[PDB]
Amino acid sequence: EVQLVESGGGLVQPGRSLKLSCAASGFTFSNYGMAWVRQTPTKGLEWIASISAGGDKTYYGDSVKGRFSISRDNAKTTHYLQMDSLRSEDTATYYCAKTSRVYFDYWGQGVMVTVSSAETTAPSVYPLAPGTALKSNSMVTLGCLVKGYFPEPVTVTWNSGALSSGVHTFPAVLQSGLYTLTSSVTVPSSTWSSQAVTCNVAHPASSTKVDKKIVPREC
Amino acid sequence: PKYLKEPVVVGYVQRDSIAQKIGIKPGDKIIKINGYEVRTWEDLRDALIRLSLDGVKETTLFLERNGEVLHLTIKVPNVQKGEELGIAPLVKPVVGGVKKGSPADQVGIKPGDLILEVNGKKINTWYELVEEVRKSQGKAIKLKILRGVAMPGAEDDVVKMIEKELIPAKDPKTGTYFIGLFPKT
Amino acid sequence: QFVLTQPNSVSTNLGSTVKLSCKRSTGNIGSNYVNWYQQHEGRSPTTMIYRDDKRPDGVPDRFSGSIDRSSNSALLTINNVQTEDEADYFCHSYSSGIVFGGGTKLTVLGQPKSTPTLTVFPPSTEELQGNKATLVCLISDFYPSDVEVAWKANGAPISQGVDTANPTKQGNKYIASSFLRLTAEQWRSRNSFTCQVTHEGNTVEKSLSPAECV
Repeated sequence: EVQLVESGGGLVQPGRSLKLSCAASGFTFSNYGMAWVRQTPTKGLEWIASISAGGDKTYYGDSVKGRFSISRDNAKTTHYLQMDSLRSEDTATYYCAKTSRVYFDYWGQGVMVTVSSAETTAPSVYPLAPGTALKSNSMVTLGCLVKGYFPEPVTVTWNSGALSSGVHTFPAVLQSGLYTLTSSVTVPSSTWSSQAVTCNVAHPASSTKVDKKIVPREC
Repeated sequence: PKYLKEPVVVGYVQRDSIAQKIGIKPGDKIIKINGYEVRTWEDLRDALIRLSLDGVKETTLFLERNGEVLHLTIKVPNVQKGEELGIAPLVKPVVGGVKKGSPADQVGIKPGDLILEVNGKKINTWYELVEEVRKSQGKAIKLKILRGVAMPGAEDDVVKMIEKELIPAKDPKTGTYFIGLFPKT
Repeated sequence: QFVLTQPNSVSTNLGSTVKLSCKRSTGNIGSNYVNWYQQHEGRSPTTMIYRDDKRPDGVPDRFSGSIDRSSNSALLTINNVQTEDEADYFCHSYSSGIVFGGGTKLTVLGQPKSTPTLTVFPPSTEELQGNKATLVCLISDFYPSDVEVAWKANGAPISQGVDTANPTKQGNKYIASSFLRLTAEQWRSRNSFTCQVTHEGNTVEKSLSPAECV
């Protein structure tokens, strides 16, 4: 298996610097040259940087001229992309990809890099439980509310990621420059009444990880 | 909207509202404001619009309470700045949901049932039912229930209303009392 | 020093054959290798076809790469297209730089119509302690995507602080969330808040009550 794990994303003020990492595993790192690709949801995929297997040759996309610098550490088997003098037009998801001569064969999961003036905002976490008649219905839907966070993204896990089947994670709505979304689980009434159901909300930018157990609504 | 055809009898008095400012009791029948003849809710909705499109900033209020007409003073809200009086219509005390295995389920209360009395005290709103059970101290409370829809010219008939005896049980986690009745949405 | 040309929106029937085009702007297309990539909703891109026509095993043996030298185009041919083939597709080539296509969103038609399922949640007591009250209307299990969502307050149209998300696909049906921001004062103000969703003519509505159990 081939693993490419990014790190060093989040919010950075325009004109300032940010260094991205990509730790490779599962192959001979020195034998293969590697690269960096970013994705704007509008503009699409943009090649940013490459590096030779030795690390001799440093190639850059003419989309950004002499602002970024690539470097590899064949000891730690890692990428380093220093990004100096940034603009809001650089706000994208930054992937690291291994090359196999004529293409990229494997991609990382990428990191959302946001270049904004605005400060990072920690989200509020609220449980959502039905206020209607707790019926004998052998199914019930419970959800977690993530209100007012900046910027993208967040990830929600249920019972630390145990409950996966019957989980929907709804897209974020942008209102007054703050994101808000809801993730929901759908478990039987036998599950909720006996064992505890909790969601694990995580926001990298604000470095927050709050957990909220869904409790039946009393009066 | 069903409430526009019924008379204006105040059910809920909002907190920090203009109606609460001049102390409106939950059960005042507004017949006259400044203006304007108030017979249904549709009248008051049209009245509140035609008091801000006029630009009137001060008015008087007339209501019925215990059979008498009061003459209170009140401030006109703006229907363009997002203001209202702060009164909700009768939240009619009909059973919406019965919790499965509840002390009400153990007797035989169904949804669609209208509760008329609580220990021989007549109720008008759902909140009134809530209040009269909130301080039931977990003692045997009895209800008088009207069940089903009545045919025309028979809704004013003296029928044998089914009276049920309930025992309000405690809450396993928190430790409050619930008979297990949800309101109609 | 060149850009690739891709159709943005492409639709095919389920169990059909679709050819996806990747035309090179300027220069000989044969002179450099062309690579295809698949990307699902938010996930990482995958190698579909590398080295023009060669295919990494594991990926279904129904994808095939093709170069039409006369038209100066690249072709991704998906025979017997399935629902799991519904994703974005990016073609990729190089010379002295590396440039991708504009993106192709292959949307698979053939799923039978499905009416939305509405799940509504009141504000948490944790939220109410902050004079804030958000209503959550989750709409799931519907096809196609086009829906019209609005809120009602006692059967009265309200468009004050309504946040409705763009419907995006999940399993094989789209999901979309709806939000109504109110004050704790505004929450106790009414007696019934309705979530109204219109989909292919049909309109399903569910409501939340501020008044609670006894």
